[PDB]
Amino acid sequence: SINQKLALVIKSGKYTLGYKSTVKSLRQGKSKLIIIAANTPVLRKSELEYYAMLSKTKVYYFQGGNNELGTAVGKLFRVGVVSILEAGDSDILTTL
Amino acid sequence: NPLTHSTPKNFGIGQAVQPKRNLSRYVKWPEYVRVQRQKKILSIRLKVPPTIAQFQYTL
Amino acid sequence: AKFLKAGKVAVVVRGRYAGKKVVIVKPHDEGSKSHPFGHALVAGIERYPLKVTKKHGAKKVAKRTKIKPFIKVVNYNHLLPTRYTLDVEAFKSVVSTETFEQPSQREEAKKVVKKAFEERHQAGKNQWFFSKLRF
Amino acid sequence: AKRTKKVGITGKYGVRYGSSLRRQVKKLEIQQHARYDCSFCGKKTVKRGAAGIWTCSCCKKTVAGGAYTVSTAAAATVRSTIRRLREMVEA
Amino acid sequence: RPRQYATVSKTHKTVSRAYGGSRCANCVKERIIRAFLIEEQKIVKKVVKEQTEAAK
Amino acid sequence: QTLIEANVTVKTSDDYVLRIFAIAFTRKQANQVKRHSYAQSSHIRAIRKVISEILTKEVQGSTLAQLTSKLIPEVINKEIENATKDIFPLQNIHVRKVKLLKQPKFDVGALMALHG
Amino acid sequence: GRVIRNQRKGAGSIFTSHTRLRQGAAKLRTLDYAERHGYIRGIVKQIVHDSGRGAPLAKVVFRDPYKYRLREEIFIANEGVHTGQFIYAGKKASLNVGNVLPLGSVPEGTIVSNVEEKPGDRGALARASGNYVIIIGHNPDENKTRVRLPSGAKKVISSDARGVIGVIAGGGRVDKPLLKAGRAFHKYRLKRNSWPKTRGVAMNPVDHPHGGGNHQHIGKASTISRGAVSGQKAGLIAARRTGLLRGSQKT
RNA sequence: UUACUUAUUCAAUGAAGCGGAGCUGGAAUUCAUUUUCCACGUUCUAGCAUUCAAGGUCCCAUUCGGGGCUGAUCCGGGUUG
Repeated sequence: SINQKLALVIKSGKYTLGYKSTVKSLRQGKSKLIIIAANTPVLRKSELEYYAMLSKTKVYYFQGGNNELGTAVGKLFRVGVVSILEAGDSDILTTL
Repeated sequence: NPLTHSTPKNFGIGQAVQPKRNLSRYVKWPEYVRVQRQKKILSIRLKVPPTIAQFQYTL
Repeated sequence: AKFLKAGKVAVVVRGRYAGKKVVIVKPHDEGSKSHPFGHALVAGIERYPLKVTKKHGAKKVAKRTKIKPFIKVVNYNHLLPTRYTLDVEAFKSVVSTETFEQPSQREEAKKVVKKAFEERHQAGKNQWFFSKLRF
Repeated sequence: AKRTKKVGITGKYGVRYGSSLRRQVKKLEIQQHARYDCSFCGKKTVKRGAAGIWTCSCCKKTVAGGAYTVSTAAAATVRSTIRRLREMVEA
Repeated sequence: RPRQYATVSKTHKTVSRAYGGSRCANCVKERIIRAFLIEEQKIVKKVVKEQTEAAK
Repeated sequence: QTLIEANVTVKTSDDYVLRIFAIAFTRKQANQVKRHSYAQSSHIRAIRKVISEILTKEVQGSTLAQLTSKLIPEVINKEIENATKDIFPLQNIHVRKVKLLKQPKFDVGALMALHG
Repeated sequence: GRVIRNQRKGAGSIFTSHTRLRQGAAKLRTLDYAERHGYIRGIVKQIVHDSGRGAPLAKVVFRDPYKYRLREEIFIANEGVHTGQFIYAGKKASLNVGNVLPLGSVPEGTIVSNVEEKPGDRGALARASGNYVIIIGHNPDENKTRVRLPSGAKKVISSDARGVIGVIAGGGRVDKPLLKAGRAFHKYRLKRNSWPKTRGVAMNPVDHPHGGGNHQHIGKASTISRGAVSGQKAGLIAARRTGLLRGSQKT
């Protein structure tokens, strides 16, 4: 399941949390996957979509709010968007 | 020529402000104008006795 | 996968030039001395040209085709990149970090950028860049 | 800390108005003074201004909702019903 | 007060940014971003409609 | 013996929808000495899913006249038996009532087509 | 022997409504061209409390299709309608909460509110908080729509009549006991001068048909004919039945 | 009870899109091609939309500009229910 893939990525690979960090990563070209929560504001979501289009990285839409995305990413706070720079052990980049 | 471009606005239902068309059909006319037109309409809509239709029979 | 090239087109959204279409010509991604941040040297248009119609004979045309540019060191976070790209050859040499901090050749580079922008606008190209952002 | 056994918020009313009325008022008063999740930002910041006015102060938004709850069961039922009807009409 | 605004010069009643004395920097930035992104969305939707009409 | 009843709501290309039933039973195979021969209640799920899939596939791309003309010769029960032999022979898997839930316009032109 | 309370209410000098703090008449936008030939997109920008009304109101903004300017409308907010939201008004609008589709456009079983009695009267039915109108059926020929009204009533109205889809916000209000003459006083001091009410049996015979007597009793039957005249119509007017009910609404 | 609207009555709107026919396509697939129906440029985002409108076309006694038609179909003046 996607939650298991995210947990494996957390344990093995490298990630950044938050809009500022993920936009920085997209601008610097080191981000590979961008996971955006279902309840992210539409303007922010479209901005991230444009950045990902410009930097040729893959975008996934998490079917769940920022609270659920934080729970899946393993932290006890809200994350509205996460950036996956390397999977480590998961095949999340190759899948979907 | 290279400086100008094709703007055209779309006049759809909720696209852009409608152009200034001819609204002569929907003019709120003065009361006397309304009496004039409606009196003519009533005269031609009612069954006129033959004295009218022997009049309105101009040579 | 970098896309903050030395010739791209973005829109400045913060500062006195907010909502203004600029061309990034010199990207300083790894900081600098006076600006130890991720920034870029860009050359935008302060005053966009007005629309041109067949009904003006060459004089209102020149007046409305006048262009007033600006040059700026601007943060990446305050820049909003766009997919459009502008040619940067006529003013890349004249725009550099040394031309800043000193207003004489700041205005000189502004003159060069103005000449280039007017030429590129009378040329029927880059109409999206030379148009105006409405917000 | 439990200062009162069963009156809860209705300790302000003290002794008057009757136990059953005070209990109904208690249920609706906790409902109206509770803090609710905001479906747009995810923070427990939705307060009630007046009946049907629910303001999220963190994201500066206002929502139309029930007199003493952010969303009523009837509202949820009609939401499901209109969603079902819209989906049927579309497909 | 409004009449003091009348007697006060323009600099103190506005900021050098667009929508200076009417809207804040965050709102101006958000509406600039919205304008640009929605225009891009409209352009790509238009070309998608054109290509699907041409195909069909 | 175990009864299996299934129903589908197949969407028709003629703006109809046909609600279709299907009735099957398990029967005492040869060499059997048991008295009941009940299925494992998951076989029932497998037969239900295969019957639903086959009914949906058959009805899709077919009109009412074609469906009736292929229902009449009683070949669908044999087709089902052929398609599900691997888990059980499964004869007499008949296809019960079908009913249209709604219909398009009065279809006077369709009436001329049928009567011409 | 003297004019009675309802007779004075009709003259209505101190019995008018207290309308200072109300946010304007809550009506739908006019049916000119776009609402009957397409849809117009508006932004509900603000949701406020209308004083004297149990439901919130919505300040919504549309674009004038004929002149460059913005038109502000006062809708009755449906539950779930939030600020800065796209609502859509017209024949070709989508079936979403807050949209202003006509009855002929909405399908069978839809839940609508603030529905028009006739096309173009800008909302007359199911406007109180928590109320709604159900679509029972359609008659395309002589285009009409049978609907159920919150009184549990059947009304057949023109299919071109509009109504905002959803249920009025602020439901469950009457579920809370007022608990206080003070709460009732504030409620009715913002509504109108109709509280407190003295009982006719407590008044004098000059003041009421129920007044007088050495014991507080009505004296005559409290069910009054429909043909009775002003000053006589006190009590139960044209009561078909009377007393505690045992059963259902027969609907 | 019937096919009525002009008296009268009711309700709105800055009396703006009424009735009819045409530009375009999707249909049963046409027992010969308007014969029957429909659509008549907008739904992921609290952005914007206004200078007889830009473009197109013809004519320019040609100054720092214009004129007609178009864009924006035609007919009926019944403002609509």
